[PDB]
Amino acid sequence: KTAVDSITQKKFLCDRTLWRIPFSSNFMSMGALTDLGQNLLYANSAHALD
Amino acid sequence: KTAVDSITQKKFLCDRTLWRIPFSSNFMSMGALTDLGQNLLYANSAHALD
Amino acid sequence: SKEIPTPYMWSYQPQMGLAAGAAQDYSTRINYMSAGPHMISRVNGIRAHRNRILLEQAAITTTPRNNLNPRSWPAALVYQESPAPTTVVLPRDAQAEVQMTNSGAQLAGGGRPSFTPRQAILTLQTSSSEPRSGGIGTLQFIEEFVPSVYFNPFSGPPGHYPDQFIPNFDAVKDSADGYD
Repeated sequence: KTAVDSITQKKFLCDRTLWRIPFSSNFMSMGALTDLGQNLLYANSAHALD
Repeated sequence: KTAVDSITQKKFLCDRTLWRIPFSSNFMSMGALTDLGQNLLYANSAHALD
Repeated sequence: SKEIPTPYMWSYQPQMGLAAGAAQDYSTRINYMSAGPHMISRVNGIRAHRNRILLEQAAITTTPRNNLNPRSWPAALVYQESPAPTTVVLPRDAQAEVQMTNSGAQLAGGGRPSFTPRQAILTLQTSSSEPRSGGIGTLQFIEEFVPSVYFNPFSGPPGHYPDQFIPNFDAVKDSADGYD
């Protein structure tokens, strides 16, 4: 009944893992050779990553 | 060696569950639509249950 | 009673899609216990003119079958939905939009594109993969299962007696069902 005015702190810890961002058009794993990794063979274009 | 005269109290506890009584002719799950639900006594007529 | 019987009207079961069993039309009977021969003879000619209609309605509408009320109607004898094939006009050209997007154009929204004259049309089968068999619907229970006018009842050797009027009788067991 004598509780203080409070704020809620929220966070997470996610150990042991790598933040996997897949190079797929729907972020799913439909195969090892993804559809955007095959789109860039079909496009035959070189791109610079930033 | 100075133990008293005793009686045994037996019981059980079975939490979290429902006492199911299946409406099957051998109490076994041979299908979701049981053989007594397809029984023409219980299919073609109306019966009281007590 | 034997010459001009009361028709066995069939009970439907909407779940199994079969007839439950036929009992006589006790609930549409007409009471001439206070009539005389000038009117009992006129009502018995209406009981018999009705039974001529039901034999005529069954000869028109009922499928000719050996076992009365079978337990699995064949797929050729069940009314089945046969719709028209669905014609799908496909909205977008797939390989003409992967060349605009690889060239650097951002496509958004939605011939239907201004950059493609191609138009694909797909025609698909609407009906089922396999024809349905096993149980007739309400409208085919009306066409078949016209109420049975059973002349001279239960006089032919047993085994010829209609046991499929009884709502407990399995045809493929030849026995009345019980509580278990």
